[PDB]
Amino acid sequence: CCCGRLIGQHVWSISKHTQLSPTDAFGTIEFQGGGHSNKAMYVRVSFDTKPDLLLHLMTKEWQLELPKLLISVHGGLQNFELQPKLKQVFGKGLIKAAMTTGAWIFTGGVNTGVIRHVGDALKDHASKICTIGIAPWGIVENQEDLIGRDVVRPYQTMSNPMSKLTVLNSMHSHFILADNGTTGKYGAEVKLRRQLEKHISLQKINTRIGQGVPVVALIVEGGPNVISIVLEYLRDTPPVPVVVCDGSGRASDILAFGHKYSEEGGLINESLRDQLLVTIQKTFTYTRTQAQHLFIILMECMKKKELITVFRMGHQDIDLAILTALLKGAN
Amino acid sequence: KSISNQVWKFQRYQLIMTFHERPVLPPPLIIFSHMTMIFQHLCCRWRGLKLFITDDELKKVHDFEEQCIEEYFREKDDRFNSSNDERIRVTSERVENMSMRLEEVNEREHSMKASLQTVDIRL
Amino acid sequence: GLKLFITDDELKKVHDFEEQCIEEYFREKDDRFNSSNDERIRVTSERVENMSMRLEEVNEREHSMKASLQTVDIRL
Amino acid sequence: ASAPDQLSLALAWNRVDIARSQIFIYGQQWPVGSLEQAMLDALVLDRVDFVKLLIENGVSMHRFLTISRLEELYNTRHGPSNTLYHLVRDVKKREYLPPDYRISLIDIGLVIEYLMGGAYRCNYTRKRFRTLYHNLFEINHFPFPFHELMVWAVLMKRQKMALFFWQHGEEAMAKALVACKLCKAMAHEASENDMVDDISQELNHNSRDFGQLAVELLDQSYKQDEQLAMKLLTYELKNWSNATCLQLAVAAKHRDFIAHTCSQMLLTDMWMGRLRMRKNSGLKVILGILLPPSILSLEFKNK
Amino acid sequence: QKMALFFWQHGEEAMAKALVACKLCKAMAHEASENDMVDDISQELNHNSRDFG
Amino acid sequence: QLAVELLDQSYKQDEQLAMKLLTYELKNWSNATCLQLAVAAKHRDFIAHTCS
Repeated sequence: CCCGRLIGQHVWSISKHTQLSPTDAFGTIEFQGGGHSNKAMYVRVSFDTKPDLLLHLMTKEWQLELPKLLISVHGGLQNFELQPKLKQVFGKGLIKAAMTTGAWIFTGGVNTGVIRHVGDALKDHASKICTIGIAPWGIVENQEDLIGRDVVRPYQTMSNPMSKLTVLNSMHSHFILADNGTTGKYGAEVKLRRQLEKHISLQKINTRIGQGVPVVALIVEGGPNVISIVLEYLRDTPPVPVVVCDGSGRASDILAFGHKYSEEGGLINESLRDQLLVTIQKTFTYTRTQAQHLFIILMECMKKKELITVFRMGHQDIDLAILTALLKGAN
Repeated sequence: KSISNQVWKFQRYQLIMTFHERPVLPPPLIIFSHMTMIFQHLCCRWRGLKLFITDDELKKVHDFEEQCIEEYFREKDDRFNSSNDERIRVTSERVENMSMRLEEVNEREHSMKASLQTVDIRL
Repeated sequence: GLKLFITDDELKKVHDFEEQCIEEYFREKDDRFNSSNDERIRVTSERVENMSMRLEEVNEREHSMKASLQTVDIRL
Repeated sequence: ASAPDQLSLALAWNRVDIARSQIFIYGQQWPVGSLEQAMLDALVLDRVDFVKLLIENGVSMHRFLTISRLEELYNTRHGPSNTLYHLVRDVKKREYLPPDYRISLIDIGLVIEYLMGGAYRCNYTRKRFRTLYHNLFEINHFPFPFHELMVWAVLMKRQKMALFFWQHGEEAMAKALVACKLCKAMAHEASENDMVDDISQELNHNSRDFGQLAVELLDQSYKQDEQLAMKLLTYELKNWSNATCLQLAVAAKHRDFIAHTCSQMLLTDMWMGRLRMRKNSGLKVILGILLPPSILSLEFKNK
Repeated sequence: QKMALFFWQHGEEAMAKALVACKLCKAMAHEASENDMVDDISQELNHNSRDFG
Repeated sequence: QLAVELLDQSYKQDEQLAMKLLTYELKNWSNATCLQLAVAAKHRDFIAHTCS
């Protein structure tokens, strides 16, 4: 159907005609499979709800204290590969920053892409730190097993290689499941995660060293939606800083190659601009008609270089760039 | 003499626990204690180094040992990975990979430079 | 007999000498630590791991360059 | 072949990673009890890497363990050669053989009493468990399974399995000291039962492994904090005959565990008692007896 | 202690600083042995004194 | 040594076959056993090992 499910498996309003019902599935997941057994709580949240009730759950109903840092783990949705010790230094710096700052980490949750690098990052830790995932309900595998009120439901690492559904990573500590009513479609979690990060960032911290509870958002590769969330991060009030990790490709390498040769933002020479445009058009196989649109979008991102922080490996963990951008984006 | 101090700490536990098993009056005046201990025992029946821990503190004493079992095995892994014996092991395995894999680079760059010379003729 | 009461200037020469001895002692300890077997094996292991990463990168890129050279030979 | 069929070929090969790649892959049709029986084969063949793989994929150690199943573990004949044979003939004659005697949970509890000695009385030899043995031959599921699986492996000289069962579970400082007591007592029995000197040296070597493990388990706990460290060594060990970590250590004669700083400040605290004046004591305390008015000048320690 | 090494390096009269520090560390060592605190404190203070010596 | 750690690995392999090796009649070595040649050479550590 338009919702992507089977025609007989039924039972926004535009073309889906949804009816807003009370929530029914929430509780605790017993993760059998994937090495050690880990309990991770889960609550199904409608995508157009208020974030203050999410915050009330995360403070009172979930026994999680307010952190000092919010490491976003936005990246490419598809599964990719990296250099091995690049992933090792990424994981070591990530867990080092997480245990020093007591951070909450908003990893995507479904086990494909940079989320799988976060799950391998926590395997290096292997011993607090909260790892709340923001993944849609319609895309996760074995949805029927996660149905149940306050029940410790079994959830295997059962992951069919031909199924469009993706199993959640077994090593998150918490989970938020964004239900818009459809199955197998992205975009159900993005705006809810943005309003959650904004309602967290307006909370005044106990120390109040900066401006409330600070957020540092990290990008590894990504598509054009990575560039659009960079413009959503930088031009926001407050201007949350970003950290990009190159040596990987896609949008992050293009951002770092622009940032190395930008000077005062738009001070890019003609040959470097043409090289960046042709690598956007050919190396990452975007359309050449939208290449100039993505270039002026990159210029709108690039007008505020004071918060964009890069990390070049070559010991020298990513937590250096994480804490440096933490001190930059605090006022 | 080399074991003397370590024997001394063991012989302490025998002495501490026996002497904390004794009545408060001397062995001279032990008849006074033996009347009073029978007095308190019969008035309830006919009418030290063991902390009894309740189940909520038994939770935190237990889970504390789940951290201490992890940094035991982690500092063994750090000790093995930093001891000289496994350092020369991990170098020797790595170098014997680079001998074959730079041999791959050497033959391939020799062929690619020869193909570059042939392609430069048609230029 | 063994309390040589010194004037201030000669005392200042003594202090300058003793500062020189402190710097020489610390740099000689640094050279002893950075020429002992332990640190040499450590830094050798670290640089060989960096070497293996870099050589893997070189081998992959050179394979890509050989494919590009074959494409250039197709072009000419 | 089915996935039960393929897994049992992997246990034969002790190949592990092949079973990780294909047999334990997604979309497998594992029957109810196929994991349970293959778990049983994994222990008796001494597959310490396979028991890691099966509990990784959720074999549920709490639900696998049953009185009838652990009976089959203790009478398992194929595997590494055991020693509890010569123990169970001796403790049965001490109470008051038939060749195919099925060594019971009751009779193996008498082995643990004979080895650990002193006042250790096993939970198997409680009057509560004796009625459950007569009635049955999660009531038959033991509540904390990893304790009973380790005293299985220690008693049958399955060393690599025993260290695996040590880490998985709780009361780890307890499980190290009991294993130190059982290995040495089995060593003294085997040395005076004309076993080979390789056997007796192996059981002493196992004794000085599990003796060592507890020392830096105490030492790493000391580095974290002191207050929870004395809590670990003084609390009541209900699953180990109501004893304490100091009591099991001195029953196992392991002198280094007591020689550690943490238990020595523990004993000194009791030896002073409520009196707090350690500063040049001895002289001040003798004047306590000889002058009963003098004791008010001495210091104390409230609460 | 590492703080003590750091102030030992800077300044002047460091020979006197080291010898006074050695005496002060064994002095606190046998005085802490007299009041009998944690023996790690005593062994630590003697190790401190052997370092400064 | 080439004789005593030959006895050692025989002990790890099979006790039953190592014990018969030490005691069988050496027809080409004047009708004695491995223990009898050991005591003629006074080899202490061959005889002190747990197999013999």
